[PDB]
Amino acid sequence: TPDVFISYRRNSGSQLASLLKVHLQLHGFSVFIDVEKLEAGKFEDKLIQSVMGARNFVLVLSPGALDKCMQDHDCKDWVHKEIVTALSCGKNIVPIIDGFEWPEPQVLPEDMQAVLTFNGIKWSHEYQEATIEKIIRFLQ
Amino acid sequence: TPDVFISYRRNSGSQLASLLKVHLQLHGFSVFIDVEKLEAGKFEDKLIQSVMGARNFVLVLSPGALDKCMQDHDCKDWVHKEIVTALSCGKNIVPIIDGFEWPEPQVLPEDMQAVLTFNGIKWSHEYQEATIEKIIRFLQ
Repeated sequence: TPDVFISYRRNSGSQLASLLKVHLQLHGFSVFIDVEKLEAGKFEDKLIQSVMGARNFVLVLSPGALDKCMQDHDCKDWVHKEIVTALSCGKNIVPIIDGFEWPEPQVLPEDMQAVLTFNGIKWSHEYQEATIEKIIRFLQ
Repeated sequence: TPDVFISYRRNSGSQLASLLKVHLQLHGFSVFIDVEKLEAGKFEDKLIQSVMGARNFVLVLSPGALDKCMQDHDCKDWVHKEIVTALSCGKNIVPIIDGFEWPEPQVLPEDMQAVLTFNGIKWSHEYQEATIEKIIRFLQ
């Protein structure tokens, strides 16, 4: 059972999410990222189960990463779904900010507005080792 | 003296460049990337010497990565200068393609058109371990 789930937006956060996975694994964490560990079966169920299994929920906030959550009242966007699961389960949520513009909470669906109240970590290209160190400090 | 120099465009390939650095270091290669190894002094001298010192020249071709070299006739662009140094020294050049559109040689400065004759490796987000294994096979 992975200790860390990485939630990310494919068109903008795939490289940072993979970088996070490598570093966190190096430091002994079991990491779930879809390209490595999502296997056979119905992916909606499997992805929600993988969020529930992981104590830590790492959210890659690349530019525009929550755009597709906006107006997603039916909760059909996969990132929206992962965030709501992490919130409902009381996970240790750790946003990673990489060029992200913080939206006002009221443009997001009410069931995920609480994600903006968690302390985030700013990915520093120039100080990557220290960024990783900070993430590890935040993980449980 | 590091075995691998990583040349990349900061605005678009920083994440992939750092992902490549970590993976290659984990496989025992000594890697030069500016944010970790460029130290004090006049940076234009140091970066040229660093290209000269590394047997392998890993070129991160993220989207539009050569745009700033086009019509850079006085060769003031840093990626342009790094490529020219790699070609001039006959380094083992290994282009990494990630959403890159191959330009026609006419649009590039004459002293770097030869970079388009080297066999490149396509970055696959879904098959990253295989991509890394292929890069390692290309390295000397």
